Amino acid sequence: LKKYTIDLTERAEQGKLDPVIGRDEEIRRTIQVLQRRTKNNPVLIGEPGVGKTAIVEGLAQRIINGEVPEGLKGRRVLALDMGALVAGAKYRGEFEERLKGVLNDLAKQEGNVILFIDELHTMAGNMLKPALARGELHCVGATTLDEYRQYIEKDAALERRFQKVFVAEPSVEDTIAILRGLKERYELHHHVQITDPAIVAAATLSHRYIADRQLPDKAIDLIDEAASSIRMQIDSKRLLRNKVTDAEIAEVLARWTGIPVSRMMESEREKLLRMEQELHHRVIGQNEAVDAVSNAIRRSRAGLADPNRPIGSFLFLGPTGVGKTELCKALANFMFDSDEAMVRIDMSEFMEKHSVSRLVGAPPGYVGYEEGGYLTEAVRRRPYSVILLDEVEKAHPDVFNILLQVLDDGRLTDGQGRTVDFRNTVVIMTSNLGSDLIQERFGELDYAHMKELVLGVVSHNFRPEFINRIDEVVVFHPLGEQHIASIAQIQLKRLYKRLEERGYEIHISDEALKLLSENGYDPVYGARPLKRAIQQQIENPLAQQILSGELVPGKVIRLEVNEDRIVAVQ
Amino acid sequence: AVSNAIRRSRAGLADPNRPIGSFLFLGPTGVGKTELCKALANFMFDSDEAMVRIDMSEFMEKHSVSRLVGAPPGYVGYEEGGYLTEAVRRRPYSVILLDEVEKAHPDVFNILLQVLDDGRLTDGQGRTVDFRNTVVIMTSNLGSD
Ligand SMILES: Nc1ncnc2c1ncn2[C@@H]1O[C@H](COP(=O)(O)OP(=O)(O)OP(O)(O)=S)[C@@H](O)[C@H]1O
Ligand SMILES: Nc1ncnc2c1ncn2[C@@H]1O[C@H](COP(=O)(O)OP(=O)(O)OP(O)(O)=S)[C@@H](O)[C@H]1O
Ligand SMILES: Nc1ncnc2c1ncn2[C@@H]1O[C@H](COP(=O)(O)OP(=O)(O)OP(O)(O)=S)[C@@H](O)[C@H]1O
Repeated sequence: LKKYTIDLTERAEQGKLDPVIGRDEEIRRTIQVLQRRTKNNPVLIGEPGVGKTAIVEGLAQRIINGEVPEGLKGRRVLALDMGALVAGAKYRGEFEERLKGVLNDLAKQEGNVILFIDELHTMAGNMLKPALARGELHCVGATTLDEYRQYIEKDAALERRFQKVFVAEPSVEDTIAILRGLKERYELHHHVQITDPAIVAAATLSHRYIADRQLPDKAIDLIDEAASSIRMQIDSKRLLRNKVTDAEIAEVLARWTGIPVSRMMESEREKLLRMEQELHHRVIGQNEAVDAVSNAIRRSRAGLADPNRPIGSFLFLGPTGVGKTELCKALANFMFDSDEAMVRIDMSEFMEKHSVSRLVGAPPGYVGYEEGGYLTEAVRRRPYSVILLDEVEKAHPDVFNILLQVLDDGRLTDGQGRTVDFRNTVVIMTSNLGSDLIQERFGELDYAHMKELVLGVVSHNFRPEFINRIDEVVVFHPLGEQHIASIAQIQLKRLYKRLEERGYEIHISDEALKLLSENGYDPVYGARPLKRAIQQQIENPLAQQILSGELVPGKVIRLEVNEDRIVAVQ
Repeated sequence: AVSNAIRRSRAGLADPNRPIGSFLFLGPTGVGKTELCKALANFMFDSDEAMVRIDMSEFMEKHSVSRLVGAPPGYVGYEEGGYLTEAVRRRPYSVILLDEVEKAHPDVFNILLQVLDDGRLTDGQGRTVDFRNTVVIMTSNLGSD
């Protein structure tokens, strides 16, 4: 009744509404739907964040400013609150006398009140249905595109009374103009200086890095949060910024989606040129693999990466034991500081056609639909990741197609329908396909010979549609004598750290490191023979003296050599 | 010949019982099949991503059909519609890219006959959807050799 004078036009009269910009064809349709004699009820429908509550706040800022037609001049936009009409309506028929007491004194103005039911689908609200049809209330609803479907589309006699005046998500060029007219609201709440580089590069950066939101709600937020970060650094304890710049926008996105465009200029760019030194600390050999990996991480940090495809999509073809999933563990240890920070997926677990429903999730109406699948879910959670599709050698095209879109255009949709973007991820696919051809025919193949053998899967798979998408087919060579002599003192260095925590300190001999480098050398089995020679020649002799109290903690366990048999003595 | 079906019918002067264009884009790899669906969607709607791109990701299954048309009534994903059906109810004039359509199950085409001739695909909820104004492109890789 008169507990409801909720005047959205006096909020616009007192300057308490944000200025709306450039939706002059959805307001012009909102106006002209509101000016017809039967069911003048527009419904600003559209995705969340798009700008459809802030069209009625641009009606209210045009009605109060006289940019409307002169039959709509001097109206009143009134935001009807569903919550305030149902609150306290405990007794029977209190809500109906409350709503009729609204409908009565909407009629007393004789059509000079434009009602605004924001979040229209909340209309307890059973009885407006005849008055909405005659044009007795001018009722701008503004519900989303999925909440109109599951409430108002269910009442098929109620969605007749409403004209959807669909509010499309604006472009980047329409969001920069939206943002150039809104920054004086955020330059004045935060007392900062949002510069025009921080607006062109906040509707650009959020329009590409953000996919879970709309368009006008992402760029506007970034600037809202970069300004509240600058005001934080203005206050808390020239050199300081009074000014939101385009680098401050990227810092707000770097810690919100993974990696910025601009935080690099100090010591991260030093350790990106030191990447092949940092990756060779754990993957010795395979310069052609470490260079092809580190170039793709440099191509993205320089902003040079194709923004539609992933950062890098590699196929790691080689023999066994040569470091194909050691590179992907040394890559994720480089950029995420943990080996188990890949989205690693052993491809050998899905040998069936039904096993492709665990990477994308079950379709609507099945078990495990509501849980997604752990490729698209683990990438929707953390969008900048490394995806290890380890041991990628299956005989099913249905499970391979999934990667037809991950690697080209960088998208892959849930069973739930949510499209997950892979354009910021590094997809690595380490199979074993040139194995008996890299070993024998090594030299001047230049990935043109083992790539025929990954091409020639086409009796089953590896369709040329798929190899055309992967960015680097990578040559992994077998390990030589000098390589496994240096994977020795990696796995040896990895063993003393397993013993300092026990409290035992080991010195290695210069021949004991030469025994494992000649006993654990096998050309066909890579570096796992050395990984087994250590756990057979120097760890089983250690454990019969670590258990048996023969080796006290603290004294230096000298790994001397007996008659070609490594002995642990203190 | 994709700017001839949108040229026959801008206001609509094609057959008004079948879509604006139904195209199979057959070819080798890397030739521009999916790029024509992003240069046409950029021409009509001023954005490459302004088409209904259904990759045939998980379309081989024995029921992925309910992914792009919707679950049956009373099932778990029922109230969220289907991917193809809701995107054309929401905007009837779109481009629909069906990427690598041969990599889908034959049960996918058995509901995709209804959009190609009748121009109208009923869904799992049970409402009929006008595809008579959309452009349905099916890129595929058959005949590549
Ligand atoms: N054309 C515009 N001009 C100025 N600000 C805009 C414009 N469109 C959107 N905004 C701003 O975008 C933000 C969110 O938009 P809203 O319209 O309030 O929410 P919405 O789009 O209605 O989505 P909801 O959550 O379903 S109400 C607000 O800060 C608005 O001021
Ligand atoms: N080039 C290398 N540099 C350092 N360690 C290596 C190298 N190659 C193998 N290793 C070691 O051997 C193991 C790695 O084997 P993986 O590389 O995971 O198997 P793969 O080489 O990828 O081939 P597979 O059997 O087809 S998975 C780990 O213990 C690594 O420490
Ligand atoms: N005719 C063309 N004109 C311009 N760019 C092209 C053309 N053909 C291919 N390209 C480029 O090649 C890339 C991949 O080609 P796409 O057309 O996307 O894939 P496709 O040609 O449809 O074939 P697939 O793998 O079977 S889906 C595109 O991103 C373009 O950059």
